[PDB]
Amino acid sequence: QHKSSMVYIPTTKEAKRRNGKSEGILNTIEEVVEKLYWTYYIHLPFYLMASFDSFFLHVFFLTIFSLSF
Amino acid sequence: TGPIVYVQNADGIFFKLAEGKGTNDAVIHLANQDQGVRVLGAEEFPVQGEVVKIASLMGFIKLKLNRYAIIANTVEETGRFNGHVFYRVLQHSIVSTKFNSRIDSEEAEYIKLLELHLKNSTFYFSYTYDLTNSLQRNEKVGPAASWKTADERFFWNHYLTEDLRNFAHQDPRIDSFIQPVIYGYAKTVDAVLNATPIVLGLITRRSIFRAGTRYFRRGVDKDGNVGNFNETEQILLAENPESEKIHVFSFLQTRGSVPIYWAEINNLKYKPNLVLGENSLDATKKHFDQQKELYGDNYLVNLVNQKGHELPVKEGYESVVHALNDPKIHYVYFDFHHECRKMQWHRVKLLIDHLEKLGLSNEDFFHKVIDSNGNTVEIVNEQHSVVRTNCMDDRTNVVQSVLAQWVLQKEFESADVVATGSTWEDNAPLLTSYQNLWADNADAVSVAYSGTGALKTDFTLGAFNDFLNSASRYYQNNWTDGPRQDSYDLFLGGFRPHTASIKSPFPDRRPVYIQLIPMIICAALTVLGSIVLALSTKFMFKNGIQFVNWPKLVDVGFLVVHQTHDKEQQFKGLKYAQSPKFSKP
Amino acid sequence: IVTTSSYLWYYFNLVLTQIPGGQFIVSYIKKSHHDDPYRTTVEIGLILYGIIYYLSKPQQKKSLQAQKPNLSPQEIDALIEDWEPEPLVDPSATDEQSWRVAKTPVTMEMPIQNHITITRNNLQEKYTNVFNLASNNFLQLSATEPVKEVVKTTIKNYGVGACGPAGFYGNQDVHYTLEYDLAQFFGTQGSVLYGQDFCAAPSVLPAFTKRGDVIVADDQVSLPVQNALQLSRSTVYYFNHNDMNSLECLLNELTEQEKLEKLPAIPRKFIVTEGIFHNSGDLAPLPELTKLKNKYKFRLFVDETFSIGVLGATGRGLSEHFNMDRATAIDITVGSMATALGSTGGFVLGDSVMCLHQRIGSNAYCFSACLPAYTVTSVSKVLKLMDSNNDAVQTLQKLSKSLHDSFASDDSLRSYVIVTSSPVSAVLHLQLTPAYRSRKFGYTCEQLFETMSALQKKSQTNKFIEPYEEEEKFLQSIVDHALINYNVLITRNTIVLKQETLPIVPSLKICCNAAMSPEELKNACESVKQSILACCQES
Amino acid sequence: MSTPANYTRVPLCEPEELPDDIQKENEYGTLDSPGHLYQVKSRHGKPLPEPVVDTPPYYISLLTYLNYLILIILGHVHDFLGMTFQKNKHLDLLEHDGLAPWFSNFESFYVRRIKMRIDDCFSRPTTGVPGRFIRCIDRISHNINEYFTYSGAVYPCMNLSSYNYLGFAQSKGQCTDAALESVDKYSIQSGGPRAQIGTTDLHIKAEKLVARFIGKEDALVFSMGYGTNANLFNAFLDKKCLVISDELNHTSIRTGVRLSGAAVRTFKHGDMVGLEKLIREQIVLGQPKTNRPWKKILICAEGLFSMEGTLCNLPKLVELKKKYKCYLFIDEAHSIGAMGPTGRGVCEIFGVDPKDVDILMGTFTKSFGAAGGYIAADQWIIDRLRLDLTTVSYSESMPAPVLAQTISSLQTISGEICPGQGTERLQRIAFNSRYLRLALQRLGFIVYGVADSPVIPLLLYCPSKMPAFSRMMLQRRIAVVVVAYPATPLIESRVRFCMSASLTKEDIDYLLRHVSEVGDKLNLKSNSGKSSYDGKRQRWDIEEVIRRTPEDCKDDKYFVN
Amino acid sequence: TTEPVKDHRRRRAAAIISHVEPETFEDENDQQLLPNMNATWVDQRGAWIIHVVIIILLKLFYNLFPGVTTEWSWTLTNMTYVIGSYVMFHLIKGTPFDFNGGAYDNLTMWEQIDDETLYTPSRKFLISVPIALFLVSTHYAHYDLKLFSWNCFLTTFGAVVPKLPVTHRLRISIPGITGRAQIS
Ligand SMILES: CCCCCCCCCCCCCCCCCCCCCCCCCC(=O)N[C@@H](CO)[C@H](O)[C@H](O)CCCCCCCCCCCCCC
Ligand SMILES: CC(C)[C@@H](C)/C=C\[C@@H](C)[C@H]1CC[C@H]2C3=CC=C4C[C@@H](O)CC[C@]4(C)[C@H]3CC[C@]12C
Ligand SMILES: *Cc1c(COP(=O)(O)O)cnc(C)c1O
Repeated sequence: QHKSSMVYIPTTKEAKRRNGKSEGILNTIEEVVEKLYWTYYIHLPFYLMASFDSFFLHVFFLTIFSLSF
Repeated sequence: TGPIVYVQNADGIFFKLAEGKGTNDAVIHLANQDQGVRVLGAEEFPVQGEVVKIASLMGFIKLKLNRYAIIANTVEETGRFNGHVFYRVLQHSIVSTKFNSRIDSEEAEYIKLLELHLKNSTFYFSYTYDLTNSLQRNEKVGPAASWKTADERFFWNHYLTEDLRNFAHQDPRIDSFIQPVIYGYAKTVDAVLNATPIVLGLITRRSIFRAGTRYFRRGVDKDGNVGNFNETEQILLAENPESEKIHVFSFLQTRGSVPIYWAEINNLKYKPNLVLGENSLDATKKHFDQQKELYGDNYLVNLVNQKGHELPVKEGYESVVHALNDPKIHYVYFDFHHECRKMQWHRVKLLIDHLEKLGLSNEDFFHKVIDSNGNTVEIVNEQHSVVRTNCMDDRTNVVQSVLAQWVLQKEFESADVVATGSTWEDNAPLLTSYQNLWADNADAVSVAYSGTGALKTDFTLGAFNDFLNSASRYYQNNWTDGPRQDSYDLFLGGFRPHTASIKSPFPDRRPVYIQLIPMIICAALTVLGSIVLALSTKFMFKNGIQFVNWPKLVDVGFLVVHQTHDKEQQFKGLKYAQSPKFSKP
Repeated sequence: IVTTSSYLWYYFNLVLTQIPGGQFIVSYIKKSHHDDPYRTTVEIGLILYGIIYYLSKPQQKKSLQAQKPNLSPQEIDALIEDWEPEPLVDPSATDEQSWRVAKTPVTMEMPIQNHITITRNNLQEKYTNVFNLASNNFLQLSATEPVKEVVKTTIKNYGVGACGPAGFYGNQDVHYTLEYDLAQFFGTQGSVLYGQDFCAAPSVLPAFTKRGDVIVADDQVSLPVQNALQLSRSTVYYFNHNDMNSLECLLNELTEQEKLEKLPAIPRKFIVTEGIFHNSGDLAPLPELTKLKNKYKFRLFVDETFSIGVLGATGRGLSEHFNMDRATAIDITVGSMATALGSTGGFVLGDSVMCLHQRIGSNAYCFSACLPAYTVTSVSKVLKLMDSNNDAVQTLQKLSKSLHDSFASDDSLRSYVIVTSSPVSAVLHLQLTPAYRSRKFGYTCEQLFETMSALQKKSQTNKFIEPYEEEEKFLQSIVDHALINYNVLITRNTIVLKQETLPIVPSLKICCNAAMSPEELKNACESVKQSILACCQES
Repeated sequence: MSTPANYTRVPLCEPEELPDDIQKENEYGTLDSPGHLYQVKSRHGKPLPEPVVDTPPYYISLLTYLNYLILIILGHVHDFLGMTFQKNKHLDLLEHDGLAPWFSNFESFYVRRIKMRIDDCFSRPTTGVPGRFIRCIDRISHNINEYFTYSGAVYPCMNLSSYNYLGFAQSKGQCTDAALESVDKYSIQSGGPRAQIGTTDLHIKAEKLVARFIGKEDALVFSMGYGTNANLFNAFLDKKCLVISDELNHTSIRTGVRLSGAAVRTFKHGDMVGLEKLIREQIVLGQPKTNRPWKKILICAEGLFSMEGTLCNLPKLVELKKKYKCYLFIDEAHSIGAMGPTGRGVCEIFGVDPKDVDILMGTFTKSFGAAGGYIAADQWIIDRLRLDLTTVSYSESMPAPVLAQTISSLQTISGEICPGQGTERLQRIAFNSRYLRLALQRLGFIVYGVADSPVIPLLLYCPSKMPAFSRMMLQRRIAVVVVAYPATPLIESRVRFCMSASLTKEDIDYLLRHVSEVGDKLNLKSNSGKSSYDGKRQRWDIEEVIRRTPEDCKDDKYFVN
Repeated sequence: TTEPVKDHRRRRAAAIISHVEPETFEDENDQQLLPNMNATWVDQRGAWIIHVVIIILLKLFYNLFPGVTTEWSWTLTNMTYVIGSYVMFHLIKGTPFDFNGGAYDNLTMWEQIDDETLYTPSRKFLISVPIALFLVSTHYAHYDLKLFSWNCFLTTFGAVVPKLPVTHRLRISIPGITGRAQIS
């Protein structure tokens, strides 16, 4: 009653803890960058588009942001 | 078998036998609605249309969507032997039922491959004489010519006439429509030696079970077939005024490649890499058994280059021939790297050195005495042994010409033309014709096999064209050998695009940064008119295997393809790697 | 010229009063833009129309039913209480047609085979060791040992049933393998599997046909094809049964009218038919249909169910019998696996684009569960066995020809019954001659069709016809006599009259399969002939 | 092997040989503690309170609208340019030599432009018996979701997408033994239509057992639920009748009503005032173009809706049909064995007498693991329908192994063949559903349901959030199913969880941890005060939830709906 | 001429001005069987502010260019909004997906909104938006006679007239450029 045939995938927190990469000095920057990138990426419809159109959309958004800055 | 007349019309194309009896003769119709081949009576031939004459019909081929007819328009005479006439195809054409429509890119690519194959080929055929056989097989069969008795090994247009055979299973009228052809050379010239007329001929045939394009097909497969397998015969006829009998002689020779497992992987270098497979015992045994059953005894002559690059195959070939331990198979070795300025007296030295192992008798040939009416009154002697040459990893042609010339003196002696003890090489123009015949045969076989021609001796200096040939061949081997092998496979019937599981193989699929290297190199070169260019060149020559043009229709033994992907199981590109079965020596 | 200006002047004056305050707005707009009349006129018009539109009330559309706004609530209550419904299903005629329920045979604890034991009428009567001539399996290839072993292994490995639709997770590898095997065997690019054969035709035809299309159908076809035609929602014409001149004339008329109409986009056209018919049991001519469809630019739909495993040298279908190619001759093919192959399900055969569209636009495929694994695996094994050897087809063809020759060469039955089947069909159909039916029951086919059509159009609740019931009783009497006096079982054609649309009459049928011996078949034929003569003799 | 990547073919996979215990653990997990079971109680005839729905902030919906507009514009531009300029590539959508194409480009717009881009997330080949661990085939999507290439490697994943509520999908048990014995005795072939030959004692026994189990007077058994619904309605309806049906009914019911030819009217889902007004108006108005009273009035309803996971108000419907002299028809396929104190269905949870409803429908494939369907009604109605129906006389019959499987499962649930197995399974599935629903609500997500429905829909709104989530679940070895705009409203997208009776508590904990991590990354948790009994927003730590939820899901005061 | 047993024939118009014919029993049942999905989303949550958001975003984007004057920015945003609204509502006739056998093959989206009921709140808002846009644009940006005339023409003939009840179920069949329009 304790054996099966599945392999379990550990979560990312436990993997990082096992690898001993919990130091904050670089992890804070990595987490901030990743969170900003995912927040920008998910809300826009980039998964349903193609590469050629996504390139132009990225360029347009970058131009608007830089000009408004 | 004769000239055909075809009529194009909005409902298809009709083929009729131009020369016949005028009685009820079959008319072949290529349907337009369903693209099918049917046989009809005489009355269905259209009247108002325009008739077009064609020399012969090759066959019909079915592509992905439509069906096409391959036609030979005009022919040219090459040689005449004993009344028979030999022909060479000069113009080709492809005919389709549809006047005009839209076709996909795959259909255009297939048409381009077929046209490419038809452009670079030389076919020969004869209406009466059968060229797919030799004099032995012709003598053992009746004096008629038909496709049933043809040899399947040199029957080049086999897959194309399949429909023309399916109806002809019980249909004699269809027999006149099937025409075998050969992929090789055929020529005959006449002369007078001593107030006697003689005609000297030469025929070269090529097998169909393997392919060409040099490096891609070498060694043997499981079935025992050997790449680059061809056959040569040197028939001769003589008339003697002092007597009545007409004399016919025959001599045969065979060429091939070493039966051991090996391959040469090509990269962006002048000399490719050599690899040797696993142990080979079943395939070699089957191949030698087939050769023994067909031609009889075998005498294996193995010319090799300097040890440095071609050494490993020599030991393997000696080991396998030792392990076979066959009394009927006999190995004779010869090795020349000291020849200077095309001086070949050591050829005669070797010929003296030969004949000691198993005693090649000059008596061993085909002799025929035929009357004025051509009834083949009586035979004299038959042939039972052949010599097999597997060299050049040029040389084979030089050896074969010398051996044939040596035998021809005994051939002349047996015909009571010249007395015993006299050399027939005294005449200059006769030997000039002989050399012009064999040099042209060598050029034909060289151009057919790999790229351009080869070094030519002719009669009696040319390092410029000789050097240019090497550069042209180096370019062609590395950048333009995909389509040639693809055309071979498509024409011979290896690849049949008749399944929904197989997708289009033409679009490029390697990763983008591999594709962008040549453009970067070109841009750096044209803005240079240097570190970036040096780095790009180093990267290009450090990964040569990814940049060589490979065949796509039919796989090769010595490669594997890996498919890369990201974390979300999406295709990115493919990479070429050396097969694990083959190993470095 | 002047009525327009007068009406324009009159119109806005009324809506000026209709708005609670309008004069202040008009005065303000006029004063603000007093310099130019253009701008103030445009502003006044736009603002006034916006305001008046905002202040209106909702208005429904005009439908078929008429409104009744002049009714007081007391009248509403009176009418609502006065309403009287009808019974869900009328029970008046239940007892009259009950005998057909009590005549159904029931097999007891044995597989359906040549020799069975049956009980009828709720275990009131029991007959043992009868000779079966009513089965609908022709090859009997699913009862051999190898297929049984394969089925047992598949059940042990996969389980009994699948638990999902084909959309998400209900599709496994064995289904793909079966599709590939069918496509390779029948010489077509693609095939699609369906859970039930009765729900294949009504589900595929509506997917490819829309309003404004033209469909030409045969004079007499089976009920599922009629249901598909009804759900098609497209123009439908009828041509005489197996009459090519009428078909050619109809196609000529349609083509001429369509060409003269000068229509921008050409519509979709079809020709719907089948192979061995279910009710008549005769063969359809393929080459003429192919020639006509190629000449007049039409597509072809064939619903062949009784011809997949009986026709052809090997058993590849109707196309093999005429020595043609299935890829080009027929456009859409509908088949079934329950009859000849010996397992439940159905399939549809055609090119790749049609299958790709069916996998999305077909209702019965998208919204239903997948077939169990063992049926698929057994069907694939049966296909391999059929490909290996073809003795069963030869035996079946010889038995069917021998059966047909016996009933169509006698002279004592020429004045009572007629045979409308075909020598190649595996099922034999017998009908009463029109003269005998007219002399006995006093009605004909045309009168019955007219009466049923009138009743269906009038939408009358009770549909009961006497002579048809009497004829059915007579045929059941013949069957019962044959079963009682002799141990032979035959069946009549079971149909529902109130659902049919095309003319039809009661008949009788005899089946066959490839596991019999000629002596038994001959004795059964003699017994059936004797029973028919004994029961149907005049006076 | 040097050919490029252009070979597409599903490979037949050999079975894996394992000991018996490992296989049994793969197919059906064992119980951890006796305290993980819950017993459901009857409602004692009380109408359903109005459902409470929750909403996200405005900017999410605004972003959804912008994304859909951009995608539609791009699709139209691509289609126009491609069709106008590059004719050769699109040969399948053009008129060739006087023949019209199979389909037009306008109708297939959404399939070609929107759904195709996500086409790898919908259809997935599997192998082996579908249990609590399902084996999947490894594949790579070439081009852009155009075709796939298989390397012949398999791996197991926890499944949440199979219709087995009570877990009878097993290969080693009493049901499989009965099926094998049936194959030994009866063959796998059927004689033909049930009206002429093909009726055995097994069919009669099954009909009697179903009639006894459901609680009605007599029943009939068919071979396909979709065919049953399609061909049932035309037997007793005409052009003079009226059918008032919900707007969320299954496709088969709509097909049957369309085939029958009767007049059709619809009413808003969950509204009884609208239904009463519609009935009162329709009775007065009468037939069209002649204004005569209707012959009869029928109402169609569904026991439980899969997408929404909400029950239907039965007592109000019974009251209305009794007051206004109407007829009622109930389809129940998702609640025939998984709901109720004993497992009878909707008629047991509400305390309604089974004699009040007229026709009951159901299918065996949802819970009992065998294909089929049945119809239950009174005596004279079945006597008439046995003769008036077309499926009985023209269609095939149901094979023997499926019938044996169905009979064995029914006897197991009824408590005859096995002593104490049905109650244990029912309690397991009830507890699993309650635990998952409460944990997901406490974490911060948005879910729909009735606090016991086996289906749990979790809402995703942005179009780009539905693919990635699914792919991430595949990376963690979990299988999920999502639905989109052509089936569900434009604003609301969702992922469906179909809880089974074979999963254990630890699997649910593992699922909760992974789902919490993924939702935190993707910004999916957006709750409000309307999804809590206190009325305040809650965002709990994972450890606290896993520690205190199991002991609190058994109380009935924590569930708002 | 043979008459079909069952006819469903699309008939084209034969005059310059025509009205789409009413429906029959079968078509009415097919239309009422299933709730339409093209016209349902108008009443949902957040489907009214999106027009204002689009207008503001377009104005801000067109103001970003360096050389454009205020008048041309207002004119360009007016053009864009009116053209988009007209193409979405009044040009495409049919359903992008497959409905019950093409029951809606003769009606645009505006005629499909709210099951053909008139004077519903959604119609009031949709007809009120363009007038407010035009009035604000004219008042805040000083125009000339030429630009003002063109703006009035565009707003009147592209946004308001198709919304009027008098043009409901109306087809114009020019015998030249415009093809004949289906009438039943
Ligand atoms: C230089 C001088 C000025 C140039 C002016 C011209 C510039 C470009 C003109 C662009 C015209 C075309 C743009 C509009 C096209 C609209 C969609 C075309 C297809 C219509 C049929 C689609 C059927 C789908 C059914 C459906 O439910 N769709 C819905 C969801 O799927 C529908 O898609 C959503 O609700 C979208 C919500 C939009 C909210 C209000 C939008 C109104 C404003 C439009 C302005 C256009 C601005 C362009 C940047
Ligand atoms: C100034 C211009 C720009 C426009 C907008 C002004 C007014 C338009 C809307 C007016 C002009 C004539 C009007 C008109 C004329 C006649 C009738 C017949 C009546 O039984 C119903 C109202 C109806 C149908 C109205 C509707 C509104 C119309 C069509
Ligand atoms: C799942 C479902 C079906 C499926 O029917 P089958 O014939 O078993 O495939 C039928 N009806 C409803 C309501 C369903 O939800």
